[PDB]
Amino acid sequence: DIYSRLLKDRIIMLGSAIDDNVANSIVSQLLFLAAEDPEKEISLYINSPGGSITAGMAIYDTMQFIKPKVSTICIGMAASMGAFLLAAGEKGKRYALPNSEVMIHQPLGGAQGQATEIEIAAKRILLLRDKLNKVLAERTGQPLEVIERDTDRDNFKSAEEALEYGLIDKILTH
Amino acid sequence: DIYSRLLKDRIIMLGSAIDDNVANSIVSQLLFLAAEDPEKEISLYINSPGGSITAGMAIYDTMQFIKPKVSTICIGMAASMGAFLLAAGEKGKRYALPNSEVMIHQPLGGAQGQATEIEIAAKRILLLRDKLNKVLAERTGQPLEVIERDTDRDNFKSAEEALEYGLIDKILTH
Amino acid sequence: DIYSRLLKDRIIMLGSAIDDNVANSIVSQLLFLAAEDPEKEISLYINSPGGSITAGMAIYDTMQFIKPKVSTICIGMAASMGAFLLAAGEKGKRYALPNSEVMIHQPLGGAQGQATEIEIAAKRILLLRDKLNKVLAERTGQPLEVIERDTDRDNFKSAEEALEYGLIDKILTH
Amino acid sequence: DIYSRLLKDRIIMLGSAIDDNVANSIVSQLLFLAAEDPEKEISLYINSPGGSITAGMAIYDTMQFIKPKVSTICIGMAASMGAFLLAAGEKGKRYALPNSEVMIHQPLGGAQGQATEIEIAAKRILLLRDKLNKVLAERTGQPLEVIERDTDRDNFKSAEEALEYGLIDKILTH
Amino acid sequence: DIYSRLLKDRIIMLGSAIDDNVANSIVSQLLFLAAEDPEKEISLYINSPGGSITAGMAIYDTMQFIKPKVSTICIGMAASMGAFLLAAGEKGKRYALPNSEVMIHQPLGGAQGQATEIEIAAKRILLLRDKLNKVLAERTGQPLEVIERDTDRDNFKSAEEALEYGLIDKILTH
Amino acid sequence: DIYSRLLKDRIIMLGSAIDDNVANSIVSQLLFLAAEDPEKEISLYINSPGGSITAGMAIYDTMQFIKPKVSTICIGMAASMGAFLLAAGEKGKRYALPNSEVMIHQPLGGAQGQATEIEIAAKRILLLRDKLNKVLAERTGQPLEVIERDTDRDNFKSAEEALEYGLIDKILTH
Amino acid sequence: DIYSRLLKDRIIMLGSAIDDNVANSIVSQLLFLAAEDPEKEISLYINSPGGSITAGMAIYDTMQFIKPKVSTICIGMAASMGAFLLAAGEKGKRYALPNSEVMIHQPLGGAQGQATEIEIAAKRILLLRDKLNKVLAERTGQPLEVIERDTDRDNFKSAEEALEYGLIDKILTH
Amino acid sequence: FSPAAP
Amino acid sequence: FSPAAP
Amino acid sequence: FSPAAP
Amino acid sequence: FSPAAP
Amino acid sequence: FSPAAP
Amino acid sequence: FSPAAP
Amino acid sequence: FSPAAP
Repeated sequence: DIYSRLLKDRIIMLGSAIDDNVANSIVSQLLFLAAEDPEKEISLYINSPGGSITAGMAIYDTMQFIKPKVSTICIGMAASMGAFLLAAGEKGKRYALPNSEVMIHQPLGGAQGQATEIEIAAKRILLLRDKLNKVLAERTGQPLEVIERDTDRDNFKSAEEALEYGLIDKILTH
Repeated sequence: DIYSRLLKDRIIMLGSAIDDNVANSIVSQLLFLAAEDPEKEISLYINSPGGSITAGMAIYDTMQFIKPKVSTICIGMAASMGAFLLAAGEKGKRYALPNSEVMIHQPLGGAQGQATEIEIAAKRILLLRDKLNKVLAERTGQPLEVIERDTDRDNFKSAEEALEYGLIDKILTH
Repeated sequence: DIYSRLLKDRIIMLGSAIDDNVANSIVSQLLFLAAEDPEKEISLYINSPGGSITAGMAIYDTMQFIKPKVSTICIGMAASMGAFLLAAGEKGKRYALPNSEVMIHQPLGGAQGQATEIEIAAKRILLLRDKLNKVLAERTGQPLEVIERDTDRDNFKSAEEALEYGLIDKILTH
Repeated sequence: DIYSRLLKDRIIMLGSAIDDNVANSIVSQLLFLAAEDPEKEISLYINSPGGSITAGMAIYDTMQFIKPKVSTICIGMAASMGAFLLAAGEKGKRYALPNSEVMIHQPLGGAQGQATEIEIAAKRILLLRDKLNKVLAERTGQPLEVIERDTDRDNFKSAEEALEYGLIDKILTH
Repeated sequence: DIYSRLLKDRIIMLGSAIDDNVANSIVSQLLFLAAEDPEKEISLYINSPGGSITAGMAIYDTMQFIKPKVSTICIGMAASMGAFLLAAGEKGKRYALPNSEVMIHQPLGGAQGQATEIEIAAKRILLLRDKLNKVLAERTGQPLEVIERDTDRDNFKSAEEALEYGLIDKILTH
Repeated sequence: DIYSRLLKDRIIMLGSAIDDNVANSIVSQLLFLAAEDPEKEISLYINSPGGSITAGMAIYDTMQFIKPKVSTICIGMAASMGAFLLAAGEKGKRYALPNSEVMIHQPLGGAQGQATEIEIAAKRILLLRDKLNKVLAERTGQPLEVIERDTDRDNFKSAEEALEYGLIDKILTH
Repeated sequence: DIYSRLLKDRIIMLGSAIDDNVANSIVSQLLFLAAEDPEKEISLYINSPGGSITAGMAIYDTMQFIKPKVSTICIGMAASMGAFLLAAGEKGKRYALPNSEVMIHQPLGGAQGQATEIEIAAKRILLLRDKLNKVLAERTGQPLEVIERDTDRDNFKSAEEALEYGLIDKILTH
Repeated sequence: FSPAAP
Repeated sequence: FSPAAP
Repeated sequence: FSPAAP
Repeated sequence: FSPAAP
Repeated sequence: FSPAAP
Repeated sequence: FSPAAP
Repeated sequence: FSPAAP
């Protein structure tokens, strides 16, 4: 397989929408690689439109838990939770290709039923948005009020813009 | 396979909704690992939205039957029966990653037919609820009527709240 | 597979609805194990909502034919024909996990067409009901009249009640 | 596979509806075993709802053509062409498990179009019916007109009734 | 594989409707076996309801091209192009099982569009029927006008009628 | 499998409608065989209803680019782009089975939207037809006017007619 | 596999619609070959209708990053982003078969929701169109004003026209 | 299923 | 199916 | 699930 | 399909 | 996930 | 497709 | 994608 060879070089490929299965797979690879060599850095390549928040957080928490430093590379597009993980890479090791895109916005969801039930779902998604924004603020260095207004609607950034915002540290060239 | 690699380390992955197939698989892994060595601990990683109550109970009962102590870790989300199994891990060995979520609620089901038939279905789901709630009560330290009141509607908890409630014992920082 | 490993230990897995495919698989395994060693007992683990009456009787008849005594273990749920197979286990060798569930009721079916056709379907399903109830009374030690009244509608029982009723011999614990 | 394991013991499994695929496969096994040892008897296990008449006849003609005597065993249910094949087993070597069921009826089909086309289809199915019934007559000892009368409607028989009728030679009791 | 073992014995199985994929497979097998040994006879077993005329002709032409004589055996049913192929076997080497069925008729097809488009399809299918009937006339020894009248509508024949008609040379029995 | 065998003998099977997938597969095979041995000719067997024009042209250009001469064989049916490829075989090495067919006609396409958009599409398909017609004229020896008039509608030809037209060079008899 | 055999020769196949999966696969192969030998050139064969802009840029950015010069070859069709990638091949190493087609136009997209959301989408796609046009002008030598004009609507070009335009450097004839 | 098939 | 196909 | 099934 | 393709 | 599961 | 890609 | 991820 073309990916088994990549894994052998400590490269994990997050190249699809994030769901539990994808998350569980990524988490497993992170633990495996960290077990193989807790000192050697790991690289998480990202070309994802994002996905589930809980699955994404599962990946985020594993990246922070393991001893190896996880660098991130934006390939093509890192949107929503994908952009969240890109920004979660070891500071100084967050990369993007010259023409890749990074997009951030707010959590999406739904709720149907009694007022009380809609209330519960609402309180949850608002809590998730606050949690994700607080982390984005911490990771980019931007104030929370800035992250808040900037994620109101789909916010598409170029590699340069992403860098100047604090989502990435460097742009790969040659 | 990565999961086969983790099974060698006595790590079982419950990363999907719980149905009979998933249950029978996990039950098998537990009996298998318990055969390989009834002394060494077993770790059940959980990122699940829950699922069938009977399938979940099959897993619970096996965990209780085998000699090895079963530690549990909430990765991403442990909801409903997934949250039940998280709370069923060995006392002191129930963990959760920093941004994991845990949700508990009541059983869900249905019934259509004669009054008599609806009654049979009603009595059964209410009994299952009492059965699950009594176990949660014992596991968390909360009395039965608190468990009942607190699961009336979807109850989402952060890792911190899950700890405070008694669903887990420790939060894994890094 | 994980089940191939269980087969080595003479453990047969009945963890799904019972149809001809499953029944034939179970029949083969039973013949295989009886062939491998007609002396050692065989374990049939059951977690099933039941299924086809004929498919069920095929398993039942095979269990009766082979020399090896067949123990049965209810994990999760043993309903309808699954409950029938559970109760058909070697007398004294019928088990159930603590939170297992067992359900018995009458056969289900359909009939569409001319009066003569409906009558044919009715006579058959009634004969099956009697045939199954007769065996259930023998296996549980319950008088036929009780089996008939108790299976009128879906009758769910806890491991405790199943033991009191005579459907199982012992409840596993530690 | 478990079935390949049964084949090594000269046991062929007919455990599904009969269509050209199943027929072609069984015909192949019969020819194979006949080549392996034209002296050794062959056992055809039957648990099927029947199916295609032409597919069924392909199996029938192959059983008759080969040197090995083919024993037939009714497991669960042998209906329609499945019963026809059960009754086609070597005389004296046709068996049934204690609670097996055997059902015989008439051919089923359809015709659409011009009176001429409907006539052609009608003539064919009635001819197929006589062809099958004459064989059943020969195999059971019942005259053609009795087979005809008795298969007018779905005719379900227990193991005992099937023996009395001449469809099987012995019941595998105990 | 069972069929791979049959091909070893130079037996090719046409056990389904004839489409381009089936034709291309049989054509290849015929060329392969002809390569293995241009002297060794080849057997084509037929249980098919027919299908595409061009796909059937591709098999026919391959049979005529190769040196090895190709005998044909009708198992179950050889209808339409399946019957055409059966009758195309080496003279004297065309067989049928006792209860096999053979059916001949005219080509089936469609034509949609403008008058001129329908005329194109019509002229084509009429030419195919002429081409097919002329060959059948040669294979069976029946005058062309008999083949034309006899194929006007679905004409089903028993093994005995097919022998009498000249479609096969001998019926196998035991 | 059977085709792997064929490929080893430098035989490429074009046996399905032509789409980019099929086209890329055949291009690969031509390039492979050409690399394997640039002197040994290659055989392209054709039984296809045709397909995409650009995919057909990819195959065509590869046949011409490579050093090995490519023989073409029409089996069953070579229609549209399939006929185009058949005719593109090395001169003197274009064959057909006695009963195969060859059909030529004009490009098929669609167009929806604004007048100028329909015009863009119209011009392209007309240019495509001219390009294919010019190659056919060159390949068959027929004047362009003849090809244009003859491809106005579905034009079905027998092997003999295709030979006398200049689409093939020889008929494979026996 | 056949494509694996070509990869060894440092040939990568882009023969389908460009999506994230295809892009990530192509990106992988590029990084792999670059590792194998950063000096030896790489060949990218293209037969694609195009697809995702972000998926295409990921491929494009990877082609620029690696040391091995990547040559491109249009076979059949290189439309939209496929054509973009063709033109991005190493100057002097961009090819096309005699009858291949190359099409360039403007980005395709969608916008739904509130006026403000449609504005977000519109702004993004217009920026993309300008980003792509700017590179197309650089690769072809054509002034930006001409690219903008020539891509307003589907612009299909022959190999000869692609050459004169500057999209490729040579046509592979013999 | 023996005695006697096998 | 022999004697005689094979 | 032993003691005693196996 | 030889003589002569192969 | 060790220290301490494993 | 050599000469010259490979 | 090295220098420097790997």
